[PDB]
Amino acid sequence: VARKERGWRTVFPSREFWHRLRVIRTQHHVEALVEHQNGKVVVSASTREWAIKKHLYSTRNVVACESIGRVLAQRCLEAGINFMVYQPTPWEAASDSMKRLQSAMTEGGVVLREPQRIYE
Amino acid sequence: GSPWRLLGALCLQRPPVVSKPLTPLQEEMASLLQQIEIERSLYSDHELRALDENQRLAKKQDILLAQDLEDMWEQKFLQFKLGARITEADEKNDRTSLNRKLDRNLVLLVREKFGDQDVWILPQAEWQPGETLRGTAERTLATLSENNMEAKFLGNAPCGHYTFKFPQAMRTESNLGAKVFFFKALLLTGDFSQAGNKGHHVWVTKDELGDYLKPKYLAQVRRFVSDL
Amino acid sequence: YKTKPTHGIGKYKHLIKAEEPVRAINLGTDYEYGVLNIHLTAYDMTLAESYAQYVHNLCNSLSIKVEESYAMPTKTIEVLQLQDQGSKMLLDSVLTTHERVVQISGLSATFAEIFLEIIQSSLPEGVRLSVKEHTEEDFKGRFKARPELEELLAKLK
Amino acid sequence: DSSRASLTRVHRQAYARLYPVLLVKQDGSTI
Amino acid sequence: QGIKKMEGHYVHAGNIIATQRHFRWHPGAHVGVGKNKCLYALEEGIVRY
Amino acid sequence: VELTFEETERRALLLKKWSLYKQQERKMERDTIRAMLEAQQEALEELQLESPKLHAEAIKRDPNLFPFEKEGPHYTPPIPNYQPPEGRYNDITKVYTQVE
Amino acid sequence: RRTPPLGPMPNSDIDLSNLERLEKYRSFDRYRRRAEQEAQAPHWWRTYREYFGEKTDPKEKIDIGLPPPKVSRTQQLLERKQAIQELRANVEEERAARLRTASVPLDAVRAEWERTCGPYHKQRLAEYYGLYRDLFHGATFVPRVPLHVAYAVGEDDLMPVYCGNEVTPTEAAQAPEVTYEAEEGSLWTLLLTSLDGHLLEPDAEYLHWLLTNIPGNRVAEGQVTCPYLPPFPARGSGIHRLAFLL
RNA sequence: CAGAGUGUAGCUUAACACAAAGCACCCAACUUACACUUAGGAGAUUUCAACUUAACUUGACCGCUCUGACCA
Ligand SMILES: [K+]
Repeated sequence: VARKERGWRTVFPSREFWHRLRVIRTQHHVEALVEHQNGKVVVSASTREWAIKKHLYSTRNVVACESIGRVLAQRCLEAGINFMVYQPTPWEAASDSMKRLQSAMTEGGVVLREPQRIYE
Repeated sequence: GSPWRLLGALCLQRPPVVSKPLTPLQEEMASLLQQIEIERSLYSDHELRALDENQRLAKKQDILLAQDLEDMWEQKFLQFKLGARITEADEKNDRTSLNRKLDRNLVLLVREKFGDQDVWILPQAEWQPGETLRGTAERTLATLSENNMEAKFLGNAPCGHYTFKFPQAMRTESNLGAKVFFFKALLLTGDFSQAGNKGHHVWVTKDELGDYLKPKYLAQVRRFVSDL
Repeated sequence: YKTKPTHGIGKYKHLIKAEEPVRAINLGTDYEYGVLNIHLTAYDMTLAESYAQYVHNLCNSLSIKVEESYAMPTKTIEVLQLQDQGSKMLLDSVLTTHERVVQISGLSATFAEIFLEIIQSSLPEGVRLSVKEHTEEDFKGRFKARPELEELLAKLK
Repeated sequence: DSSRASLTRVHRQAYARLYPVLLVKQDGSTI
Repeated sequence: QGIKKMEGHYVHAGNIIATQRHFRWHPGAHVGVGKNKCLYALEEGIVRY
Repeated sequence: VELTFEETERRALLLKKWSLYKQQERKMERDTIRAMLEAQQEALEELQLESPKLHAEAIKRDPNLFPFEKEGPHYTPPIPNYQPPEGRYNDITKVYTQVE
Repeated sequence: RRTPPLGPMPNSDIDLSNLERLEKYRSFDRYRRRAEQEAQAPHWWRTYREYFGEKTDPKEKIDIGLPPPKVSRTQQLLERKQAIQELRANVEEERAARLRTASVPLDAVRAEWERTCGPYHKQRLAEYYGLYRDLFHGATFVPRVPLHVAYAVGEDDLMPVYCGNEVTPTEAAQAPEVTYEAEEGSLWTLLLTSLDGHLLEPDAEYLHWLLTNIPGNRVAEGQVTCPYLPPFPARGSGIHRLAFLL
């Protein structure tokens, strides 16, 4: 019943959400974030932290992206986060590294679409 | 005038005559590229000619076959003897001939005598009023002994400078030292005559360039002399 | 709003090249050559296409504007050999000459000494290099010959 | 070095196989 | 055409904020845009630019 | 033909050593250019201090430079005494002409 | 009429003279990355952050927690580099990562995470849930000591209490099992509060459990200052949040 | 030759610690080519000590740079 920040139809990305999955992949590392529409970050998973880096051959490959989703899904359930939107670009969504990060998040129990707001 | 003499030096180069040998890694990769080029190519007219004959021969008016014709080609190849990439000057190690070390680039060195002492340097000529600094380098070739060579000069700017001082013996307020500016050129065609060869000059790769030059003179020549 | 201090914050067209609808040839200053055509002719079509692709990427690394990268018409050449103990020329082989061009503008006088020595060093075997200044003649050499215009021109004479 | 851009393959989707040969010139040289 | 609700004005859901033929003003938070680039309020509150 | 697991394993591992080998070729070429340019610019400075009249001529372009022609190396050098066979060169390049 | 800007304008640094010799963006992701940087910067003009952004105080929130551990960065970094070399030397890890069949053990990732950067994540999460604001009026602390709570549901199952996971009052009818690493001779104090459960006063909270002067890890030995009382969130009142403080 | 100056892989006033980051760069595929994108690759604190955190501060040890000695 909480209002979503509707609007922003002429720009990218949208704001009509409560929680958002944002993926940041650099030349060396991969980072996934769950943040609120107000900007605050709830939970995160990066390849910079020893916990995940000590088990990966390459922090920048597809496997790393698939493993960041398995670690993030486990952390989102603990935090209580079960729904969130994902706003990728056409080339990011078609990539095999983002296709495996979504599948890993769903297999963890996270749904990549938020339920519709109740107005009445 | 100034207390620094102006000298127009020359860096004449003989670029490679032959291709450089492939390294162990380049060999492994070149065999793969030719293997990948085959697996992704259509049958050539010479492959379709051989396949058809195989069927016609198996079933049972082409006089010459495909495999038969290949043998003719190979025979002529084995009869032709290729030029030697390694010459007699590489075995004799005659550093005065252009023909040696065809794969690598060569630099010219002439020995001059200063203060009753022999020193290896690049050809150089003192500047004269009414002349560009490069024009002084173009003149050096003419001063060379019995030389028939056409050099192609690259631009007008110098590719290097070296400054030295007389060791307190010839030092004067009028003359303190010298300042040489080098200009690169390419040896299109030509070579020296057979009159005087050994004591005059040598053609040396950048690796073996130190043996002749001095430590300080060498460091300034190894900056614009590439070995790519 | 025009009276407000934040007026003009949305201006963007002064950051974009003026594109308001063949090409006048740039002629070099005393200090910089205007335009140049780098021709790479080779009997093999892969070596010209690869050396051209190397020069195009090298010029970018060196911050040199590559105006245009194109190809020139192929020239097929029949090679006849004198038959063994005879007088008739028999077809021996067919050689194709392949040419690629890389058009650059904005080369400094001092730097050309360097850029030239780099490309000629990395020049493959069987590939020829020719760097010429651009002229309308070259540009008109890439178009089909109009013979109708040549007959009409003769009639006027 | 001559080998900087020499190692290549035909970059075409459809093309007939080509074989490597030596093109002896009028002065004895080869490529 | 033009602004119907200026800075600081109170609006109700559905109220048209601005009309325009070209995008002079863009829709922000809780502001919708129709076919004809008409900006309307999606929530009750204060208008801000 | 299908490629054996050992083959693709060898090819893939060969393209990983080839990406690092070409990274060193470009490093040497990048450094060589820097050395050349740093020596040229530094020599021009020393030339300005000595005589600014000569520095104004060196920085000028050389119209005699272009056209600049250069042939690539060979695989084997020329033979001193080699006589080629007799023949003829005949162009068969299709001429394209624009009508209309 | 014109008024001069109150500060530097956005694109003033750009030089328009050599506009043809400037590096462009050439990509939408490279412009988007710069556009996000300048959107999170302070500006003299009106911004969305001014009217909607969560107002904060300039007085940095004080820290009331334990001191951080002291670690040798040089000796730490040396050991980590060595382990990566061993992992990368094995050709079976390279082959699995190239065929896309490798995977990380989720159980080992969480044990090292709880040691290194879990406390800072739990802090970031508590700030999002508004615990420091309500409990300590803005003062923060890093939970250096991992607190493992779990409710016994039946005889074989356990409902772990993490940081915001849903738990029912039926599973939380009996006191949970509490474990935490502590040295001998130390004294602790546990606490359970309902931040939103209160029925009469908004600001106040309900005390559900209070154990004082606990020796080490043995929670039973600790004095029972307030017995355990299960959560009782009223119907139609929403979702409440109960916190265990150590 | 001493004299001073200087110190993270190419750049950086990246580095509170939770951690050696970000960009630039290299190969392949797409592209006439470039570019974009995808999928991959290589990487650094000059070295020892200093009560420890020390890439950071104090010392030398190391190379680099600059000014003369040296110099055809
Ligand atoms: K309440």
